[PDB]
Amino acid sequence: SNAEELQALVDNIPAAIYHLDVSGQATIRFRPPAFLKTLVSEHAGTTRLNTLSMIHHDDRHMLSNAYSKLREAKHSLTLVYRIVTPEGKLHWIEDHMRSSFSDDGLFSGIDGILCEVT
Amino acid sequence: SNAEELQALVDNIPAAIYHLDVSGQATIRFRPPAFLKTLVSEHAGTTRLNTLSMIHHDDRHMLSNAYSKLREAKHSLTLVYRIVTPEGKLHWIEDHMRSSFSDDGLFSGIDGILCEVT
Repeated sequence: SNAEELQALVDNIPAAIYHLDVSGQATIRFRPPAFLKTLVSEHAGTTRLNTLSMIHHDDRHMLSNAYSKLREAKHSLTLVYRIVTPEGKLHWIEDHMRSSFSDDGLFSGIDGILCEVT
Repeated sequence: SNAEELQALVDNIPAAIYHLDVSGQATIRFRPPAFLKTLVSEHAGTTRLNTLSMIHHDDRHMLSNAYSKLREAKHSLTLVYRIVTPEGKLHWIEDHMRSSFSDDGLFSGIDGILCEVT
């Protein structure tokens, strides 16, 4: 898939941006893709993805339909939808999703890889 | 440079791994390169790079010499050195470093990009 390809590619690059401060402390710098720079939040020392509140209104029923499908069965799907940001920028998203389940057949969340289409 | 090339490449990939939990909360997953998996620490919700304590003993004077150079002048340098991990694994590192300074001509730390050589 257009997006799986991409990440299989990030996973092979053995590179890491770091910053070393004056006191000798090296901290790894993690940057989301540029377009995502403004679309994420800090919470509990973890990066949040605010992208779901941004789905274009005409793309919402589709997306939600896909969620129901994944919630009830172990699927992989690829979705394309638009998002509109706070600052009115429009982006086409390719979003690959994989459903997951607990040992007990319980739904345990979704693992995704998303990219901008251009 | 061997490593600058690499990251210029990560910076262009508009892909992001995320996890969406059962309560609707999407968190971006940040993974260091595999070899680095075991070589980083969690601290203050930020990832630490424990790689400097691992420099091979025969590579230490060199590296430290480079630090003195960067500390006194805005330089970019590329260093290659070995590290030995807790579990005795040996890795060749290419490490590109850029010196930085405060408005007042004060040394303000080092910005680097490092990769495994193979």
